[PDB]
Amino acid sequence: DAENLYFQGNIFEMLRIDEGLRLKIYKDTEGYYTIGIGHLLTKSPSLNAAKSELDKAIGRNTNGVITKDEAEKLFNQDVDAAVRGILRNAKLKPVYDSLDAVRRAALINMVFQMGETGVAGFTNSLRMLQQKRWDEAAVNLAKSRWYNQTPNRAKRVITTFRTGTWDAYAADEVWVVGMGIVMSLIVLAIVFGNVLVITAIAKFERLQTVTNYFITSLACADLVMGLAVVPFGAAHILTKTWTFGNFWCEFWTSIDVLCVTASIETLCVIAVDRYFAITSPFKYQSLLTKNKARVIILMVWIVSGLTSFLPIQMHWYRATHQEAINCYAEETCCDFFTNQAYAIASSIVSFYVPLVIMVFVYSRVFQEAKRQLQKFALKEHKALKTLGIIMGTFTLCWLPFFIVNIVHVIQDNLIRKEVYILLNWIGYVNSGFNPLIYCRSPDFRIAFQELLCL
Amino acid sequence: QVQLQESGGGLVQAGGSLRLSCAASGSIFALNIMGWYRQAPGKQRELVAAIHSGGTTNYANSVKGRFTISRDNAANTVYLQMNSLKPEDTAVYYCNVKDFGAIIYDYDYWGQGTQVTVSS
Ligand SMILES: CNC[C@H](O)c1ccc(O)c(O)c1
Ligand code: NA
Ligand code: NA
Repeated sequence: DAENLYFQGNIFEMLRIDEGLRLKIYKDTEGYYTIGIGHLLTKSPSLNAAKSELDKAIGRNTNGVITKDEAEKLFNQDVDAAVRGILRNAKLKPVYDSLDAVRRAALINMVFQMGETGVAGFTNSLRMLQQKRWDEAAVNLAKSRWYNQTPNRAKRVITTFRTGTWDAYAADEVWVVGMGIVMSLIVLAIVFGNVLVITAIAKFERLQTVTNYFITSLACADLVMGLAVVPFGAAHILTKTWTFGNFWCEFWTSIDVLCVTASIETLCVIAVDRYFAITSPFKYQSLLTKNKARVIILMVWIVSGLTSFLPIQMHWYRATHQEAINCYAEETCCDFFTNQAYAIASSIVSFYVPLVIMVFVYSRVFQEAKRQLQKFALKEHKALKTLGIIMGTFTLCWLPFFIVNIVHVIQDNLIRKEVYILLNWIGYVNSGFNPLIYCRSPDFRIAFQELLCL
Repeated sequence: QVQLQESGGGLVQAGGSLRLSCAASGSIFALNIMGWYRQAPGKQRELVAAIHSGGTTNYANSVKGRFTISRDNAANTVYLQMNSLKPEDTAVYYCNVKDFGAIIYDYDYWGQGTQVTVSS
């Protein structure tokens, strides 16, 4: 058919969108134990029975967890069984034959979902599909229990029956590239911004201050963030898999943790630095030298490395559950599986402690500003808005993740992986947000204008 | 968009006393460093004496023990007491305000500058 363009009209992709790939046994909207791609194991409330049926179907001891290959095999087996079920039935086949490829895919979808007999139960709907009355069949199918139990999927399939096209499912492909370009813009913004900052601090001599040393550290963390973590992550997300190996997977993960930790902790160091610089400027200028600041930076990077590369490369961060073992064994898998200890410890070190210290410090600033040797001016309002942005951005970017990161481990996930990755990236854009917050000094402005000759 | 009114400078005999003064007209952030800098004939701009909004002060190594900086209570006015003046103190004195309203960095406000001449 000379069709090698993305998204070909078929039953497989339709069902992948409707069901969704999951390797571990889960419960559907009804409550039955499902696995893979909409593969019903048993109607038995016992999970052990589901494991028995699963092991019987696959052909080995799966422990409730299967691989991608087995999932696809089960998928094709169930689709083929659905088709054969349609051809074997006396109510489905006369309808199935008098249907175009798309509507055929819709019928195969229904049979795939609720079995042969159940779909054969739709006397009126099939009687209308056979007479090519798509709208009446749509309205009628919109009055079933199937539409009441799974309204969204029912709406999509019914729409597919009505229009006869793939308009109900074609709206996803556009979303894929639609977020792809966003990822591109993210990488570009981060890299450009941080390279600009680092170059500005490095080249000019008027920007050689301790605060700007901390800014240099932060900008380096965000730079390695935008050059390594973000692009490889984008490639991992878009291509649905991982094509670099387990070693580079755990290495990329190490860079992830290291960069995030270093970034946040450096933000904390900046907060404290500015507190001492504003509250007690003379002691700040006398005590904190460039060497002391360098030692501080070294300490931050060491602590960051101790919570990233060390546990990860020593497999200490690794989990014990079956899916984690499979993913660690799988070369194409690079999902983020950890145990309670590592998740909690890393969350505390990387995010929570710097969060607490920063909140306390800025609160100390706002508090001590009101007890100086002094008319409700507007400068204090502007400063309050400034710190509101400084802390507000950081919070809004990294708080949703580390909370979820601590919730996703305390109990087996009711939190979708989509949300996990999404919030992780909401944390990722903070690296690009930082140069627009910590580099608004007049010297930084002039430097930025001179660097690109605007 | 605030202003700095400097006053007090002038000619003075060697060993005589002089009183500088800077008045900050406008809205300045509560946390600031109000001080005095100077430019000697053929020398770079040097810090004379700065005072923080928290009362604490800071003097140069050539004025410590001779110069004493203080500030007003509510009008944000800084007075610089210059006792036992020397011919090397003959310079151009600028009033200065380090504002911390940006928290991350500091906004600088400068005065028009006053001339001080010590008769050698
Ligand atoms: C794969 N994404 C990891 C995430 O960015 C992440 C970063 C730092 C951490 O401490 C952590 O527990 C998770
Ligand atoms: Na092909
Ligand atoms: Na792997």
